[PDB]
Amino acid sequence: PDPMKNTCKLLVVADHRFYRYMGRGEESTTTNYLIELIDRVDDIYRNTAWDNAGFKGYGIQIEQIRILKSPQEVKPGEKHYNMAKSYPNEEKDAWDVKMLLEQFSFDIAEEASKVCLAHLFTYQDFDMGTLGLAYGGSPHGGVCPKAYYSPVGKKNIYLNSGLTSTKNYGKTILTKEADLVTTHELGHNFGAEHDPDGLAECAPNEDQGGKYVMYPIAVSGDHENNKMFSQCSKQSIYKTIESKAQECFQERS
Ligand SMILES: CC(C)C[C@H](CC(=O)NO)C(=O)N[C@H](C(=O)N[C@@H](C)C(=O)NCCN)C(C)(C)C
Ligand SMILES: [Zn+2]
Repeated sequence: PDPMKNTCKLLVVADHRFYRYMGRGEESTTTNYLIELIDRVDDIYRNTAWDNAGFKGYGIQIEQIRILKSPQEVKPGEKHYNMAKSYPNEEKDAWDVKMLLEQFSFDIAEEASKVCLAHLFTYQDFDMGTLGLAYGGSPHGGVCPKAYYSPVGKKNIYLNSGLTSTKNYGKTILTKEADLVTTHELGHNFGAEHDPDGLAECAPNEDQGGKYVMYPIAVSGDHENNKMFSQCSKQSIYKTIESKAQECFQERS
């Protein structure tokens, strides 16, 4: 490992929904929540030996927190990830998750080009229990801005993005649950795909420590494996880190 290039610096964005419901309309409350969540997530990453030996000490740190206090004013037919209304169906509490991640990536493009990753934190009840989404580890994108020309957007967007919602089934999720959502989404950004049932080593039974963080079904941080990366995730992420740390990782602050 290169200690000068072992940290993925993040642009963290709190939308108006997050500011109102998680921040309780306060900047200090909003930032403290995020600083603490990223730091606990960083502990999981930093302590992971990607090759099961000495390839450890890789993590994440916040470079900047953008705090959107109020909804983004939009012109008719114009959409923005921070607008007041949900898209495509305004009658719903939440956006369609895939459309939201695409919109966030479009709006944050200039800022995303300058950071290892951009992450959106929101407060909306995505349909059917979805908690987040991210580019990378899909069956392109993830760590280090990779341009994608959007035919719809008519401009380059960067695929170094992800999002976390702390609202699910009409309530705020536990902090131990939110930590796991962000760890999983950043896991995709770091190159990991979902752990498959077909590989017992990567998807253990409840009496064998339970599921790892990359399992497609949400885990409550009460089982032994829930806050850890599987050997499947480690193999995928090890390859990403090897290829990507020299490109955009920085020295730990
Ligand atoms: C932190 C979790 C692992 C992220 C995944 C989505 C995902 O893979 N994002 O990258 C999820 O939201 N999963 C939901 C999940 O497991 N949500 C739980 C909290 C839930 O609501 N379960 C109820 C089952 N009807 C699904 C979409 C599978 C329902
Ligand atoms: Zn996933």
